[PDB]
Amino acid sequence: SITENTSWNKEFSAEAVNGVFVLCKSSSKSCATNDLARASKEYLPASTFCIPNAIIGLETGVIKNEHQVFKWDGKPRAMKQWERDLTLRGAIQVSAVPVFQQIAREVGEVRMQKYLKKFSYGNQNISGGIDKFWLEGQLRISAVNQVEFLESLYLNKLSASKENQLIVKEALVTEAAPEYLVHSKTGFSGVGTESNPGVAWWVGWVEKETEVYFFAFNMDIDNESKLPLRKSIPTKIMESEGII
Amino acid sequence: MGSITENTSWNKEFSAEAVNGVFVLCKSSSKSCATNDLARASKEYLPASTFCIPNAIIGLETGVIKNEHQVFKWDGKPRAMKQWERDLTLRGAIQVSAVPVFQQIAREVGEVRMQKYLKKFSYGNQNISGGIDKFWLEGQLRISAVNQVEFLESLYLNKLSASKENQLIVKEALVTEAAPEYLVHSKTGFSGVGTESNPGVAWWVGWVEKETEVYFFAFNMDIDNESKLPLRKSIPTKIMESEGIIG
Repeated sequence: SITENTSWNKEFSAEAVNGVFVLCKSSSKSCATNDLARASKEYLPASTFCIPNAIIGLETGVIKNEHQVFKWDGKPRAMKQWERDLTLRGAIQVSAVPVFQQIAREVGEVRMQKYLKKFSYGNQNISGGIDKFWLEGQLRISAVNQVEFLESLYLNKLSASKENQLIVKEALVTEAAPEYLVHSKTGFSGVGTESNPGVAWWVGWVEKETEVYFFAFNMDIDNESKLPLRKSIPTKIMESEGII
Repeated sequence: MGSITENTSWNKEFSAEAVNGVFVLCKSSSKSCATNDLARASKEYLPASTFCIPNAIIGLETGVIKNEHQVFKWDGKPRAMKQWERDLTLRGAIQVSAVPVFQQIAREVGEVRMQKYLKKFSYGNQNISGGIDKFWLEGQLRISAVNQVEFLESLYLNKLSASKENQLIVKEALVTEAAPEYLVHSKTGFSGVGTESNPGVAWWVGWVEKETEVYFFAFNMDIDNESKLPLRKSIPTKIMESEGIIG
C-alpha cells in the first residue's frame, strides 16, 4: 500500500523540483508519498548502487572483510577526493566510483546478475558493461523498491550473511544524534539535458528511539547547483514529520 | 599496544580547567600511544557506565540480549532519571546510560558467566565483588585508561571472545558522531561526586576511525562537582582537534 500525502508537494514546488519522496514508518506495509506514479517509476540508481555492490563484494569475498582498505594506485581518478586509500565507509561516503567499478569487475556478470535477482533490485538489468551498468547502462530502480531493499537490509533479510549486512549498515551511517541514527546513501547520474535530465537520489533509514523510518528520494536534475536539494527537501519533510 | 610515551604538552587543557585527569591516545597503524600522565594512565578506577560496553557484548553473547533490535521495555515503575522512563533500543540504553537496563542484563548473565567473560576480555582487575548488578557502579571493579584502549582495540579488531556479529552490533550501538571523514564510537561513565578528599571519576572512552587510520582513546578525571562533568568530553575533544583527528 502506497498513499499520497499532498502536503509534502509544497517542498517540491517551492524549489520547482520534479521529484518524489517515499517514507515508510516501521515497515513497507504502508508508505506515504507526494506522487503515486513517480514513487514506482524506475531510474538509474547511480551511486545508491554502492549499497548492493558493497554487500555483493563482501558476500563473494571480493571485499575481504570490514577492515578492507582500497588502495590508491597513484593514477588519476575522476575526483581528487577519490585519490587516496579508502576504507569501505570512506569509499561509500565519497562515492568512489573506481573502487566500486573494480569490485564489480571482480564480482563478474554471472554473480552480479545472480545477487541482483536475489535482492529483487529494480529491473535487475546489468547490461551496459560490468563496471558501468549502474552509471550509464540499463539498470533502473524505483523509490518504492529502494525502501523495500533497505528494509530487508535493516532486518538482515537479504541473501547475504548477517555479518556482511551489519558491516554495510555501519558503513552507511551518516548522522548520529542521541535520539537517532541515520543510514543513507546519495546518488547522482549526471545532468543530461533540459529535455532529458539526470536523476539525483537520497535513500536510507532513520532509527529513531524504538521506531524506524525508511526513505527514498529522487529528483530530475539538469544543473549541478541544484544537487543539495536531494538532501534538503527530504530532510525538511522528515523534520516537519518529527523524525529528525 | 606497542609503546607509550608521555607528552606533557596536553596538560594545558587540564590546567586551564583545573582538572586532574589523564588522556590516553593510540594510533592503530603504529601501535603507539601518547598520554599526559604515565602514572595515572596505569591507575585503575571504577568503570561506571563505560562498563556498558563489555556488559552489552556479554548480554548478546549469552543470549540475554536477543539481537541488535532488542527493545528494553519500560515497566512503568519510576526510575532515577526521567530519560530512562521509556522503551529503549540497545543504542538508546547506551546513549542515556540506562542503569536499570544494564542492571537487569547483568542479573540475567549471572556471576559465573560475567566472571568468565571479564577474564576472557582481560577487563581491568576482573573483580565483580559488590553484587551482580552494581559491582561496576559501586563495587570492587577497577580498570585503567591503558586497559580501556587495549580492550577497545580488541573490540574494533573483533578479537574479543564473542562472535564477530555481536562485536559488530556493539560497535554500531556505540556510534556517537558521524562525519564524511570520520566515525566516532564512544561511551561516557560517571561514578558520582564522592567527596572533596575522595572525588568520584568521570570517563570518556572510545575510538575514531579517520580515513584509513584508527585512534583509540580513554580519558578519565577526578570529579567532585557535577557541573564539571562536560569536561570529560571537552578536554579530550580539544586534544583530538589539535591533533587534527576530529573537528
